[PDB]
Amino acid sequence: DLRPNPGANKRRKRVGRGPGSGHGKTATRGHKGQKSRSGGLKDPRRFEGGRSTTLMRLPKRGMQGQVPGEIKRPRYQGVNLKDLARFEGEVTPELLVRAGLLKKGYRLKILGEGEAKPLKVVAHAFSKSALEKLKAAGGEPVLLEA
Amino acid sequence: MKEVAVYQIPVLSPSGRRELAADLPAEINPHLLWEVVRWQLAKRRRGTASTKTRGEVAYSGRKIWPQKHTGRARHGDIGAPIFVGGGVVFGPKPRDYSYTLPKKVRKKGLAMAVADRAREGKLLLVEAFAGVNGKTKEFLAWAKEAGLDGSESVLLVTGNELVRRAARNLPWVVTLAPEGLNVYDIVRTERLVMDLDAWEVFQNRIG
Amino acid sequence: PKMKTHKGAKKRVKITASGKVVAMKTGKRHLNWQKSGKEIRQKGRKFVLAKPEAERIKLLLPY
Amino acid sequence: RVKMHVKKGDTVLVASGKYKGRVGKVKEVLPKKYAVIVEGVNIVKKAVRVSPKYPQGGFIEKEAPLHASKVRPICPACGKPTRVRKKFLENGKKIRVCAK
RNA sequence: AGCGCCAGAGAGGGUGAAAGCCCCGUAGGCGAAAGGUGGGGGGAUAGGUGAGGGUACCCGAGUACCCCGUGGUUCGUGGAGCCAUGGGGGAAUCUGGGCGGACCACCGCCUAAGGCUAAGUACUCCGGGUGACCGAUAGCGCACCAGUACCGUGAGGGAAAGGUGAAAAGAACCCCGGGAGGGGAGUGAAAUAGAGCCUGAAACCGUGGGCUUACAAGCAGUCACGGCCCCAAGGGGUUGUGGCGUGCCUAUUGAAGCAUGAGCCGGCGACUCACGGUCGUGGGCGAGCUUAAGCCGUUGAGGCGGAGGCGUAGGGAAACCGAGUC
RNA sequence: ACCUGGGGAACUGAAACAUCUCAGUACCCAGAGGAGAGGAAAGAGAAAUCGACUCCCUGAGUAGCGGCGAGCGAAAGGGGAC
Repeated sequence: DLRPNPGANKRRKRVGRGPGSGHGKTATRGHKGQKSRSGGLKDPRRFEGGRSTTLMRLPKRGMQGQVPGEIKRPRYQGVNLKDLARFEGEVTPELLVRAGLLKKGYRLKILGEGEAKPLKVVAHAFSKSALEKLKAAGGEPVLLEA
Repeated sequence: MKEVAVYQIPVLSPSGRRELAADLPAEINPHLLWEVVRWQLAKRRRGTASTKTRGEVAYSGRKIWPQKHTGRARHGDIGAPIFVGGGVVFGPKPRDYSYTLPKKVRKKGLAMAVADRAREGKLLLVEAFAGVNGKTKEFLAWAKEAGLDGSESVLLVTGNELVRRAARNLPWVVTLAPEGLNVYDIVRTERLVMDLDAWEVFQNRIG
Repeated sequence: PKMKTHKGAKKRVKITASGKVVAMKTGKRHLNWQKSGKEIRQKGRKFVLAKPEAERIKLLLPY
Repeated sequence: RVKMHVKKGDTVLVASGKYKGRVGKVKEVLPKKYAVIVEGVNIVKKAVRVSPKYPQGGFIEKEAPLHASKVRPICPACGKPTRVRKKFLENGKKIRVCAK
């Protein structure tokens, strides 16, 4: 094209400001002029006052962390059929993940809004709704025995 | 969308021509192109700017003066950065400069590359190469009747190392294997010239 | 390097969806305050205005 | 090692500056300085030395070393770069397509 | 400036200034009597090579195991196992013994109390190659006869200092002078290049010249007229009166302030980078977006690589349910 | 320098401080070598599962640990090197 003028297009601005000048931000440097604004402050976020934070609010989050750790339990990834009818044929796990949602997300439970069309759709779980919804014409593939 | 290239006579058969969508003069984007160049010219940056910090220096830690009744200014070790001999404050530390420019862009960039050059008609798909056993002469001779007197810089790319040698030494030429095509060099040179084979792989890289 | 999430905050606050910080009600925590008053009743969850902007920033990774 | 250069105890041609072109015999090779000598710049000193043994000195002095890169070997013609031939036994050098 | 030429060689350095073709080299291609190294490709030893049926002989001891005291692990006494082990007690040999987070029971895993074992990994005294690395107050503490001089009983601390010229041609001889230094002479492109010698800034000390001052009171200047000195319907330099005028910085309610700092000059000298994150913004792509490490090429070519990660549904402590949920 | 073992601090952080933190870091000592260490399951952990060890990328600032403070922080599994 041309080595010359191929540069940024109205916004590189790789021009940070320098607090050491004599006009603009200066002396005190990009604002300051007091103390405890001199080489690091406590937080703020959670900390300070030396008061109580708001570590005052009680941890309701119960049933939380025993010790060996988490409990290996079956997770169920959710997917509406309004994102499902996106295609047709025979929709089942794997067929997803490899596309759309899931990705080893484990159990596939369909459900949702929209209005899926007829096409036996395998899964692990459906909604009292999700079922009836495609009950109009679809599939009841399910569980496992192995 | 304007795409007629310039096939290069093999032997007796004339000069045909090919073509390819936005893969030719379409919507060139100056910025993106640049973006790709920065990235290219940064990643290649051999970052080795070292300077010794305060503790990095080679002095003792003794406290030069008693600190309180000398009139002299208060001081630490001769390593203090206000001590001449001292260590640099925010000197440069050896650091890397690369980052991962979006592939889908890294390519769309090579697109605009080849493109532009072709839209200005400086793109040329060659084929006929009478140059053998790497001989500067033979090559120069070729280019002559090839329509390249050495006025504009020429990025030569071919899977033929022998031709490679041929121009491997001409001041007005940048010889480059086909798999090495890159927006920089493309842009860097005034005229892109490549073997049909080459143009294919570049095409394989995106059809 | 990789800010660590503030456990305690995580242990006591659930951040909804639209970006609201929600936690319990101080006061009733197993009374300890004692003998009722129909107040105990009024203890569900709540929105921490202006202090969540901070609360939130402590869970940058855990989300 | 790697100290070796062109001309040796033989006939050379300057091409320096102040003596640009002035065929002359041997230079008495340096080489730990890369100087020739030849017959070019033959500056005169104040001949006496460290000890005025035997009367004074003189003002007809001698040759000024002269940088080695400024001279060139030569034969039937001018300048001409050295080159090497096998001989089918030993080895010797011969100017570009002329020999000797 | 004019005609050429080589190029698998237009990297670089050097030559009195800016050379592909002058010198050393560069691409490319050859070389080892000798001594190291060397499964990358091959030879040879060492050693290793099956299946059923029976006794009920072996299968690592102060060990396991239990208890007291501790250590390691994300585990801080916890419901606290496992792996280690100082103290006490103290087995069994496959109907054996340990483990899968107290303890049982199921179900399953593994064979403790003997040992060795390449590679992929770490580092940089040492050799080489590169650098949007420094260029003598920098870069190593040392570009130089530096871990020196000097300092300290000692451990230890720890400097400064680089550049004549292309070439010594480095100033014969005469003169002044005890010498040193100079004046001529002479070399050189240049000597205000003459030797701790390129360039040579500032502070600071001088000589000469111009304007100006010995009745006048000042942050030293500014405004205005007038006079003197170098070019002319203008400008410079200076300044005799007149008018007006409390330094700079910092810190403060408030400083000329009799509050802090500064002798003057010249150098060195302070908002950085890495990784997370959050807004904004310039772009790619969009129900999708994107790669890590690593492999392949390159030798200042980029490819490949979907493990993984955001996002597509939220509620609820959880079970769980789901466009709902609590 | 790097490595393994035996010993092993405090300042700091917690806006005091004693648990905790810094940190098994600094340092001291022994030993190993071009590396050292580790290494062929009395393993892992839920998978009809895996199959010495080490190194990198993930997993993951997750699981958890914690005057449940400050703060600390895995492993399996998946990619690679070998």
